[PDB]
Amino acid sequence: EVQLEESGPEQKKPGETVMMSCKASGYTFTDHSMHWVKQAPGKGLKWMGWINTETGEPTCADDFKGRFALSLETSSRTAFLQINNLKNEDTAIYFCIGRWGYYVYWGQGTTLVVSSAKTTAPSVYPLAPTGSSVTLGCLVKGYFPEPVTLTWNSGSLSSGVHTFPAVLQSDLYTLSSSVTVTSSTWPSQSITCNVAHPASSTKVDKKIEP
Amino acid sequence: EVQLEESGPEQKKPGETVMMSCKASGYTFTDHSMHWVKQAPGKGLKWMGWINTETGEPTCADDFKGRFALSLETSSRTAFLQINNLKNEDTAIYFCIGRWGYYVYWGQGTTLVVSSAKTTAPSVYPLAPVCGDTTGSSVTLGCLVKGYFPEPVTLTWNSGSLSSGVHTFPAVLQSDLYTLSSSVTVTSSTWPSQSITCNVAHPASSTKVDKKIEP
Amino acid sequence: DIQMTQSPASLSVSVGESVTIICRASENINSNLAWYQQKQGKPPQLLVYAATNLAGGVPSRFSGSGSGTQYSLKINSLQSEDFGTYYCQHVWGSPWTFGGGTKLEIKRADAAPTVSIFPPSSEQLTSGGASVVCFLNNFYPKDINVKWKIDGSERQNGVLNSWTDQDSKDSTYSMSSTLTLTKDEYERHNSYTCEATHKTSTSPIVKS
Amino acid sequence: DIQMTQSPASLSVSVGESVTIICRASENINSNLAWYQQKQGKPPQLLVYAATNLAGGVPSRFSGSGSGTQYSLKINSLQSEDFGTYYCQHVWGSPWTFGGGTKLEIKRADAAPTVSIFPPSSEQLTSGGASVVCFLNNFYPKDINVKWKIDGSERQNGVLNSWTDQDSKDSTYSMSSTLTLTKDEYERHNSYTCEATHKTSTSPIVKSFNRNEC
Amino acid sequence: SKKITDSNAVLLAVKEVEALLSSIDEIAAKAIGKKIHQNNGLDTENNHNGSLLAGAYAISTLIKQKLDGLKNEGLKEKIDAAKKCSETFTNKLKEKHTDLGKEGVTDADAKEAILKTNGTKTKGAEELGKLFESVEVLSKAAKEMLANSVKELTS
Amino acid sequence: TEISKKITDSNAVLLAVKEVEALLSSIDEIAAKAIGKKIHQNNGLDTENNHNGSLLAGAYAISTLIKQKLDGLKNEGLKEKIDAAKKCSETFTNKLKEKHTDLGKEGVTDADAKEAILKTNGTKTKGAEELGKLFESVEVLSKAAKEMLANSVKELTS
Repeated sequence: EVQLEESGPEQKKPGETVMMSCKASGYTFTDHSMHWVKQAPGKGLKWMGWINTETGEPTCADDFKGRFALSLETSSRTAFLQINNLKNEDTAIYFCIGRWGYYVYWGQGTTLVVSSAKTTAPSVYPLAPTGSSVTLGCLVKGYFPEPVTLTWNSGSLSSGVHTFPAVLQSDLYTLSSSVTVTSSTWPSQSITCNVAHPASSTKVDKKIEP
Repeated sequence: EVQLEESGPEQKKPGETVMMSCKASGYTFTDHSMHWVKQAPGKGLKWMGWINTETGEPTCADDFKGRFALSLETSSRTAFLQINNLKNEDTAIYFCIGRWGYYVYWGQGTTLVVSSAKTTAPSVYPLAPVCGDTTGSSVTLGCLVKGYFPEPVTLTWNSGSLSSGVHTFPAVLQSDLYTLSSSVTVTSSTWPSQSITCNVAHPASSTKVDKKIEP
Repeated sequence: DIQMTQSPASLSVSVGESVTIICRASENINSNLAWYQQKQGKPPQLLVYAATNLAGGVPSRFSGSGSGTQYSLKINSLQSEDFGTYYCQHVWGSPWTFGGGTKLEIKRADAAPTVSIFPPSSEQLTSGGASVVCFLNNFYPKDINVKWKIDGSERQNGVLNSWTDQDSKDSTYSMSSTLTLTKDEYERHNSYTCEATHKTSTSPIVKS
Repeated sequence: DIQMTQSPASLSVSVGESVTIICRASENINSNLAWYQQKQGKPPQLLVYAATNLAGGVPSRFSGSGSGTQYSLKINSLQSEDFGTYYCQHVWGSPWTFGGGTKLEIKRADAAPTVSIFPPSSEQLTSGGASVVCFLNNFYPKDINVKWKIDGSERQNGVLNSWTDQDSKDSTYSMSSTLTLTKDEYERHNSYTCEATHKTSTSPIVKSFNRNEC
Repeated sequence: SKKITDSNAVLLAVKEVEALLSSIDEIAAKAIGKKIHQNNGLDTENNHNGSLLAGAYAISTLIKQKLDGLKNEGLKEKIDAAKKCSETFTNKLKEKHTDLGKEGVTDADAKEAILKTNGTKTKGAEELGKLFESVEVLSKAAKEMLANSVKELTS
Repeated sequence: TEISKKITDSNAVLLAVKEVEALLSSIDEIAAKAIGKKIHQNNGLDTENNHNGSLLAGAYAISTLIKQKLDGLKNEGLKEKIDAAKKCSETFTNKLKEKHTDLGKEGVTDADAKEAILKTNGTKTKGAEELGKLFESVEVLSKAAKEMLANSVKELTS
């Protein structure tokens, strides 16, 4: 088997440059190749290019070498993908793959978000409220970047949950989450919203009451 | 399949030098080699060496160099075995072999005789049955070819039409001259009633002889 | 180069039934093809490689078959966890181009969305803004369409919607609709409603 | 290098019975072994190659077996056409060394030799020489011993003898014993005898001619 | 000093095909009618050569893949002859599917398909032998392309 | 000309190694594409389960030859890494012999043949493990033989 570990997430605004890495270990790639894959939000998996692991020779698709540079270092077995003059369309999660025999080895992926936004803490808002079960919520709004950790009672209450994926506009994410519980529990037992946005060093535990 | 054809037979004397050839046709030898084999009379088959059919590089057993020399002409796919300062123990049949896949292709062999002998025609003597008792209804008749060099002579009976009842005996060498006999058995039904003749040919001396066998 | 094509584009098969996805290349690829499953927000997971070999941790109910130009991934029966978009990939030389993907969902009994509406929070309108959230949980089919009526009239210009993925256990969906607005306009109007039309009922579900 | 030893040295087996020869290499040769049959005065004929595969025209009663360093050739029902000397050969790289050979004779019932004597040809008498030749035809076993008496007393040099190989049809042997002598010497003594002894009979067969008789 | 190495590439690519072909020889000459034995390695197991025939087909498809990837204007006519020879071989085995497309393929059938030195070559072996020589012709021509240019060192 | 022959010596070592590499690549091919398969009139290969005996006999025979080629490979600089591959080879072939009870029958199951010669299979208990080490030990040898050649053709432009 073969392992491939890529860089952490990156946030840039249009115009600047990012360089992602992917370090392989274990067996030798059968055809001495490491390939890069682009996955834009809403679009499918798209092959970008490959680099020769013996000679470091880059080979890109016709859509991916005006602003794109593939490079390799051999002692550490890391491939490098650099994008210059970043555009919004560059916003994607990029994968780095290779094969031993005919088995393909993947992951973990690196997300790149190209946006004019700067790091902003969220503003977390409790959603207060027939039927012997009532639903409650949490409104996390106006933050950057992802991720935000949201739980209910330190994760001790995880049935009836629906946290929703964050969406971006005006360069700030908005996220919500809803809990549902029988009327015997609330407002008689302690609930709470735990949100954590480490980028802005924000930890906020907030309690929804009538 | 691969075909190997080798030189004609050779008769030399101690001291001279001989060169044999072997031409390959058909597929390529999968390991690009042609091996030479020697079989002295009374001994088994012994491997001599091989030559690379791409580079012409020879390789021989320790029993065979400082004397033996092996070359190859790539244009014609023809190997060559040349032996110098020949000795009596070089008398042998020399084969040339090679493989395609794991199948070995052979033949036909070159016969080398190193000897003080010279080309001598044979004399042929019809061996008639002894008068007196026609013991048994079967009469055996003989032909004796004597005093020739080199091998071979070819003997037939009535130009090959009489084939059953024949015993041609292996030629044996004595004092640089071969002797060979042949016996034909046939029932007194036939002899001396009809015509049976002994046909012998010796192309080395350009000899053609037919000798009828009469009482 | 070689181009990969998948079919069908989308597919709703209920649990227990068997399914077949098709990948067709534009040339012979001599069984140099892999299959992937990808859930929303997660990396693709290798299912099959060299057309007919199961990858690590793949159940025996998945199988790959095919030759030459056409190949197929088959799931015998189906389990609540096998939803997602499946891809094929030509794995030889370069490029290793992917197929367009087949979105497969578990078909399920139709469920009405349990709808909840929440006023703008007290902390929120001390900051100067207002946002009313409408939660639409545990429904099927996916396609639901929400709008909002205000003091008789209704509103559409500036609203944000987020949908969940198919739940791995009950195969339902959930959708959060939040309308954010300057407290200039919200404070005028006493009560608000949230409007959703779904095939579970001709009349739209409504909560005030 | 990798030496090849064959066993046994020789066998005498009847028609219809079985035969197995052994070839043992000094190291593992990876089934790169050929088998040959060679009849007297002819090139060797390939029987088996890569240890187990029959060559062109070889009947199915032949087979090859073995692995590593020990190999064998078998004839499950031996036909009379199968006499000869059998060789194995290592066929890979260099050298392609041979086994010592195994001589296979076809055992057979005993047969008395049909003996024939012939007078010196008249043209050979004009030569300077004279020949009384003794043909010993179709006898088994091969072992035969022949004498040559001249009016009673023997003669032991100037004799030259040759056997044929085993007959491909009935597995018997044949022998010629020839007597090409100065002519003056043939023109002195009366009776000439050429009488061999075989396992077939006690005492020798006696076939003989007379010069001035008839 | 890189057309010298550019034609190295085609020589190494042909050598690879030549090695893949040598493996079909090996299993034909030593694996047909055989099974794994602990002491002997391979022992007798007759008339079940279907899986071994499938491996031979799979090696042959791979060979055809390699030859199709060979592009060079110099040897292109000899590459195309090799390509056609390969495709004719593979098509012959599929033609003889009735005899080779089954688990219990007899030893005789198998040798007639992939043992190019067998006396009868009715089920593929004939086309295989021509495949070998086709690659041999290409190997010689590839070995002349580098050798004539490597002569630049001392000429 | 002192190097003219040492470049030729280095390249002979490479060619011998690449041959070994290609035969191993054929074991890879039959394990990934021929296990559980039969020849088909139109599709080339179709499904035919649990008779992999003759195929595995072929894998053993290809591995006999790999061992044979490596034993013939001799070079003083790469001695340690030749013998490393050799011992991997003998370890692979001995593993297949050891599992003769599951591999030495016409009816070798698909699952068991994958554990013997499919180096990427989830389970590798019958040869696949040792096969993978053989692959790696040869590419350590190949990566080095190439450096030996590269070190010689280097000597012409400095």
